[PDB]
Amino acid sequence: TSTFEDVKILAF
Amino acid sequence: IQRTPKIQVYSRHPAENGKSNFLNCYVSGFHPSDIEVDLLKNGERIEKVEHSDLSFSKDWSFYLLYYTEFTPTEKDEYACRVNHVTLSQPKIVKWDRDM
Amino acid sequence: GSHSMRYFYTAMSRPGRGEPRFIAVGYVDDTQFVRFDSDAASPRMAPRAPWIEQEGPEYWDGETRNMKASAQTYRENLRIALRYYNQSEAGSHIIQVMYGCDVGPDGRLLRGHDQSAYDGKDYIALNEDLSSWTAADTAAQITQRKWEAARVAEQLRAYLEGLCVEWLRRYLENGKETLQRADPPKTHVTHHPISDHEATLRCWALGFYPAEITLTWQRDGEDQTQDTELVETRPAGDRTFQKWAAVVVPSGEEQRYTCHVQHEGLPKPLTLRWEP
Repeated sequence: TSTFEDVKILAF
Repeated sequence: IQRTPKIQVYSRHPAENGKSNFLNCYVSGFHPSDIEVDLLKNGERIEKVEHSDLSFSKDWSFYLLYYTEFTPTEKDEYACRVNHVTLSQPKIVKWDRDM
Repeated sequence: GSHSMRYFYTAMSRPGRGEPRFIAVGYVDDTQFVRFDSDAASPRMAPRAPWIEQEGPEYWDGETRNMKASAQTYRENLRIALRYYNQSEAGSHIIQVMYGCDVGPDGRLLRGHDQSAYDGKDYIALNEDLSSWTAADTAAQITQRKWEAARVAEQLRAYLEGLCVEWLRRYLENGKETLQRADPPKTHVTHHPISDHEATLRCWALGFYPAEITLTWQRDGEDQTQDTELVETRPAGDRTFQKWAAVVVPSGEEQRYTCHVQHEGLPKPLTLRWEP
């Protein structure tokens, strides 16, 4: 994808 | 914690009476993002107004463009009316053709 | 010239009024090309520039899937941030994220970005090395420890050096008529008396792209930085931008003042005067 796909790793 | 909006009111092209144009109200530098903007013609709210998608600057402050198609006359007077949580009462900025 | 791609996320909580709103926009340089809004009737990543419309269904399905996943992750991050700052569930709060890549004339990576904020203040940022983090306070240090343990920076680095640059290069090619065209400013000076012994000179720049521009006034060849009124660069609404700079001058000394304009679309810097 163009946006960053694996966004779940960015849990605070 | 909060930042009050800067407001500019201006036209897309240099104004000439009788020629079609766009009236802009650019609000920026504000935080948080909730904001109320009306475009006014002789004190009355214009209905068909569009606006850009919410975005922000490097310092995290938000900005929005509100705009509407209009044909300036020498008589008619236009303005932007803005409300924000930082504002006690709505701020009105009048359209000056030279700024 | 050089170019950049940037994605911007905003997540805003609103207790008593549903789940947090998530809005995302994408830019190449100063040109928006996509948007997503969770408050839309039917949320989808949608085109905002003509050169992106040619991407097929697999593209739009992919980006829409991502934005729903991102909405979910940052809604949870709002709840987490509440606890990290010992805050009540009555208030409204905001997380912002900006990320992307810069490439040079040859199209190779100049640098990448991944920065986040909470309620308008720096929270955590990926360092230029794309391998370490800068946390703004002890709350963000908790996130930093988690991301270090999970080697998150390695995955962002892989994205920034790879897919981000590859997509930016494709967009620049598809949109080369506009993204790779600089429009120079149209410039003029106006004069308006204030009193019998002072007048305002205002230097106008209109119709330019990209937004970056320098407008300066000089008096006898000396920059008048601390005495110039400089308005914020503003969008015309037709892709282009506008700016002006003003100085108050003593009557009869107008010809001692010159306006200097620098813009990418200009081969050489401009020097203007008031022409009565």
